[PDB]
Amino acid sequence: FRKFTYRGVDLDQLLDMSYEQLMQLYSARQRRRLSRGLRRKQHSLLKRLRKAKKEAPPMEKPEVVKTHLRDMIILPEMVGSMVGVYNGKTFNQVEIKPEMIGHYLGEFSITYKPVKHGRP
Amino acid sequence: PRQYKIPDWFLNRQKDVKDGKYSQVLANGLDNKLREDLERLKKIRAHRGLRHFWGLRVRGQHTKTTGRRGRT
Amino acid sequence: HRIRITLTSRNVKSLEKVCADLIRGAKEKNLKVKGPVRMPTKTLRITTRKTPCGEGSKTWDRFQMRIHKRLIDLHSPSEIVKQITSISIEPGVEVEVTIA
Amino acid sequence: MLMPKKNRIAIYELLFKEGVMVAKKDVHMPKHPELADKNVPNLHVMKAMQSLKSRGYVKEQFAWRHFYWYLTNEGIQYLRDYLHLPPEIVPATLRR
Amino acid sequence: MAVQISKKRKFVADGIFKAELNEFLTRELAEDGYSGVEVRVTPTRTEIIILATRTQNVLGEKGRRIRELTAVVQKRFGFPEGSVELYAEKVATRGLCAIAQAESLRYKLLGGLAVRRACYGVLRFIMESGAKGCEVVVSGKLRGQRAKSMKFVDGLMIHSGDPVNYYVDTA
Amino acid sequence: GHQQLYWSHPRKFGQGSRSCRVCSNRHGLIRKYGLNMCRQCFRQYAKDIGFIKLD
RNA sequence: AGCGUGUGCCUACCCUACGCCGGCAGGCGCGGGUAACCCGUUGAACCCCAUUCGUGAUGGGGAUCGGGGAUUGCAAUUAUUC
RNA sequence: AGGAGUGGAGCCUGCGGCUUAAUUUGACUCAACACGGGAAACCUCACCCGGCCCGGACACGGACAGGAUUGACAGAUUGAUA
Repeated sequence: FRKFTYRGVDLDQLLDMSYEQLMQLYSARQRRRLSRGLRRKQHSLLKRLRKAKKEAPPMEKPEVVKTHLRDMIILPEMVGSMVGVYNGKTFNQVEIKPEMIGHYLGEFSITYKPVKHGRP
Repeated sequence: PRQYKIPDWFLNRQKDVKDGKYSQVLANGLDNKLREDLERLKKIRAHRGLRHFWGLRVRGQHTKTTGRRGRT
Repeated sequence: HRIRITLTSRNVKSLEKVCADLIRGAKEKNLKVKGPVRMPTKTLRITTRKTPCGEGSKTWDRFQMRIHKRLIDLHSPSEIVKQITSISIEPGVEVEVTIA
Repeated sequence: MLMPKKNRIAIYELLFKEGVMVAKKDVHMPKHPELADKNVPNLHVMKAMQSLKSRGYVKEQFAWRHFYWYLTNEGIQYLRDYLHLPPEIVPATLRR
Repeated sequence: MAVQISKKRKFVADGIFKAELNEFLTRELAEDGYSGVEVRVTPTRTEIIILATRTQNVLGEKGRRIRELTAVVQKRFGFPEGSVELYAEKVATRGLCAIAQAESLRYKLLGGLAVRRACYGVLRFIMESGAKGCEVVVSGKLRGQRAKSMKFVDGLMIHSGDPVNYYVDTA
Repeated sequence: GHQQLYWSHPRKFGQGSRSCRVCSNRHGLIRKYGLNMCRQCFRQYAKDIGFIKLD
């Protein structure tokens, strides 16, 4: 019900914010990932999100975009996106919610199915 | 503890995910703050959160040989 | 004048006969000679499984290569050296002449 | 093997000026320890000279990571007409 | 020198150097009777002697092959131009050098000669050559599918102890 | 371009970067003393390099 | 204490003293060592001396797990390690 | 005669089993099971899902400079500015 707040700042204030203060906003592993820099193979994914987001009618959630990049940080721009994260066999569509900020896309694309020993 | 000149790196809850306030949590808030982050990782359907939902090792231990006691 | 000569060799006696050969030419020149400084030897240890595969009882090896080194330094100009250095040197011994 | 002809003419006369040239077996090597003046990708050079013995102009030998192309007497005559050089010159291994 | 590697690494390096020559020459000069090499140190000059049975057969036509071999060692190892030289000396009492007698035997069976007939011809030959005793063991598939092993031995021949290191040479 | 996915993945470290100088495999390699020779290719060349099974 | 090891043909990658910053991991400067030379007189633990605890799953034990901070790497989520 | 243990506990790791797109595989009394020097994030890698390339010499028949035949940023495609 209440607004989502990340360390004490709400969603709309994240998006209009540069990265130099976004590093010290959250975890050490993530800020070192951004302090080390991104790759053009990864920048090419971000533009594919805005390309998929402005092409969405305002009452429809945007188009599905697929990727093999399980090693991408959920930064507050990717909110509201249908990413087809690759498992290794298939692309499982998951919708980014604001609560997934600061994690990897691979975390929500399970690679194995859970085991159940009884009842074949 | 803050105004009593206690450093930030002593606190069991540093940089909270909601309020980001460096606080120490004490024995009643501790366990309720312990099922908030657990259920937060479950609603987002994170792999780390589902491992708690299933009762498995989450920090990436080999479950093939150990962890048998509660598992009948 | 204070020049240093290094004698490193894998074989001991082939070093010993060279470490004594430079002495034959230096007292030939009748000048003050430094005694052959015996340095502590270095042994190169390599232990590996005898087996190409990973089967059988676990047995190992003890491949070594004990290297020896001797130092002799002389108070002599350069031309007196390079006439002695070129006499009766065996391939197993490596000489290192240090002018300074 | 659609690699530039400017790389053939160079290596054949590199093969002529010296009776034999070495090349370590490494397809992921843009360079050469000997032919370091220009690009001349290594994976093209070995599979250029294997087209020399498939016809029968050179020899072969291996040294755990290395090729040795000894061109034959029938190979030097192939150099005189293919790169058009006079019959006066012979490789450095034919001159004492 | 340039990078100045340590004393431990250099002595290991020339061991790798001498190793790669022996194999390269064993794969190339065997049919001309290659029997090992030896390096002799000299400032800016490394002469390597190729001890071979047929010295006239390793020079080829007008000493060309020795010039063909000095070329590859000049490019493979990156030795400076005119820094290293090769020679071709005769193997004394070639009947005693084991690796000389194994490759000589290797070409008899490869000629199609009988496995028994070949073994006696090389075993008694090194007997008139003045040996103390020898053992020629030929394994592998013989007289069918299942592999057996002939072991043709004569004379005095020891196995254990330290003397095996310098009284016996194997091939 | 095909050359950007043929060797563009960095091989400046890891087991896929070093290889035996004889056996050319990536298992049992002796990187000590700068050998870069696998333990199996090392054994038959143990003595001509100069190592001795002394004691 | 005693075994060792240490800047790499390809090789892009060493072992570290000292001075500063930080609780820590670590970071920033400067130098030494291709090594009986510098790390390094290798100030290692155990042990020894002196406090606290007091037979209590206890200051025994440190599994599991939360939050945070670093380092290596193109990349760590199925937590690389710290 | 004894010492210290293992078997019990937690954890590490190897094997079987089960599970799985795949959970690569070798070895099963001594003489298999911290063994393949096997401490696998990529690589390794042999497995699985996909996706490029020919790095199919050589010889023989057509096609071919009136061109046989390589590479190429755009847009769509793709994971990838293959």
